[PDB]
Amino acid sequence: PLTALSPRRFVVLLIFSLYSLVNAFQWIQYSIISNVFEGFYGVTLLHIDWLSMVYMLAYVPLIFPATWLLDTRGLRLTALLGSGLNCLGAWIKCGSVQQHLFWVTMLGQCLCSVAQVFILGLPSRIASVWFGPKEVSTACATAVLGNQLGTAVGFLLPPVLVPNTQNDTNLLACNISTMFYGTSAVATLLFILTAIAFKEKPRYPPSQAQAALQDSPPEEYSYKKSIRNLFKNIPFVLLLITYGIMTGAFYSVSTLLNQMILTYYEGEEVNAGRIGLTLVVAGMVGSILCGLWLDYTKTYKQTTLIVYILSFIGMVIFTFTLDLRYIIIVFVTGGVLGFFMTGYLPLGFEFAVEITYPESEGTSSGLLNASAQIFGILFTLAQGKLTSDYGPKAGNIFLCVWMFIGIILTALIKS
Ligand SMILES: CC(C)CCC[C@@H](C)[C@H]1CC[C@H]2[C@@H]3CC=C4C[C@@H](OC(=O)CCC(=O)O)CC[C@]4(C)[C@H]3CC[C@]12C
Ligand SMILES: CC(C)CCC[C@@H](C)[C@H]1CC[C@H]2[C@@H]3CC=C4C[C@@H](OC(=O)CCC(=O)O)CC[C@]4(C)[C@H]3CC[C@]12C
Ligand SMILES: CC(C)CCC[C@@H](C)[C@H]1CC[C@H]2[C@@H]3CC=C4C[C@@H](OC(=O)CCC(=O)O)CC[C@]4(C)[C@H]3CC[C@]12C
Ligand SMILES: C[N+](C)(C)CCO
Repeated sequence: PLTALSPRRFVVLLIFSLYSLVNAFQWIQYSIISNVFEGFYGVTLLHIDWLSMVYMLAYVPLIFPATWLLDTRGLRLTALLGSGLNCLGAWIKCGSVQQHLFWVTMLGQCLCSVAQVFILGLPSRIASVWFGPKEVSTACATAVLGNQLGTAVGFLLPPVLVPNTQNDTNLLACNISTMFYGTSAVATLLFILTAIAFKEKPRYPPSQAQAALQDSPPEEYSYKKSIRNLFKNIPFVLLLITYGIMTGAFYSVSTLLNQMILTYYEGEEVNAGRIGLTLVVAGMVGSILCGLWLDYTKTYKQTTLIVYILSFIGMVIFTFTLDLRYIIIVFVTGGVLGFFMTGYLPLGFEFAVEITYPESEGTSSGLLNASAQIFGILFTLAQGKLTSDYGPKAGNIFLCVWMFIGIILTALIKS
């Protein structure tokens, strides 16, 4: 066949990497300053925990219908739906600047959650469709890095944008409205860019594989059968459990970092945001380094076990060092912990893709993400309860025990 590369692909990626960013910024914006919103709305921290967890709750059941819609309708419809849903959720958030309108913020968060189901699975498909064989890996990696950067921006900005001025309600409302207006304007702009430039497919397949895929007639795939076949493979089940445990621990830590820091350090929301940003940035660095190191080594189990062990060590040291009352210690421990845990995720995802090579990669990715969402919900609930009742240390020890169980499971994996 005939294959060629078009410049538009870059734009198609860039816009995505932008509107996948904003969604991430909206996932944690409430959690990082959860105390401020708790004071403003007169609600409990469980409300902010649910604001964080609605992403997982919505993603869990809608992953497979979204995959079917993407496979049948195409990429353009999925991108349009994601961008429009994100923009609409932000606009709904704009109308939630009243102390008695928490439900409006909840509705906006639900809309962003529904957008996430379309947003999350895009990277691999966009990279395959629009980029060549020597750039597909780079395109997917930079898309995931854009999502991670959005998470980091959500960690960093809100603490500074909205100071905890509980004394005056007008100033807090003004700051919240300003943040919501900025986010909604950015989301609407990115939706306009997606509607204008996000083409369904390039004129020529970027690579021979994409040309063959286009030439080959579409064939229906039974997602239920694929899931049933995948569940048979015990090693895949173990890898799924371990990846879910790791991702859920990361999500719970991200959600409850504000509470953990506020328990010991008072009036340090900006420092908490900086700690989260350092954690996520070190996570990206570790992800890149681990990906390249895995590509060079060709070993999929020893690296996974070592990374899991180091992540558990980081979690334990963070737990036993957070109470020392030194912010530098918290910065360092969070940085190393995030490095290890966030670098684990790409390794586990690639291992799952490789081990299940006969099976469809999309179904495996969807199952991995669903397990991560469920584990994150459970871990966030348990750790929040423990922190509220017994303090951060109890929930941190619970997470450490879960990480040790994950190490055991990873050791039991065979391949
Ligand atoms: C990781 C462990 C602890 C939990 C794993 C749970 C999964 C087995 C769940 C999570 C999401 C579920 C899915 C959520 C939504 C749907 C769509 C649903 O669609 C229909 O009702 C029509 C299907 C058809 O077209 O035949 C079918 C079941 C399915 C795939 C579910 C099958 C079971 C899944 C994969
Ligand atoms: C559209 C899709 C994404 C699903 C949307 C589901 C949410 C709207 C639901 C799921 C779980 C619900 C929460 C489950 C439990 C609680 C605790 C509940 O707390 C109490 O009743 C006691 C409060 C106190 O301690 O004073 C308040 C409602 C809330 C936050 C619920 C609010 C609505 C939530 C977030
Ligand atoms: C695989 C799953 C099912 C394991 C679940 C285990 C949990 C039930 C464990 C994990 C961490 C434990 C907690 C770790 C630390 C403490 C502090 C402990 O504090 C005390 O009152 C005694 C010690 C002291 O004096 O400080 C009370 C029990 C508690 C909350 C533990 C209760 C039981 C927990 C939640
Ligand atoms: C993918 N996020 C980290 C943005 C949300 C998880 O529920």
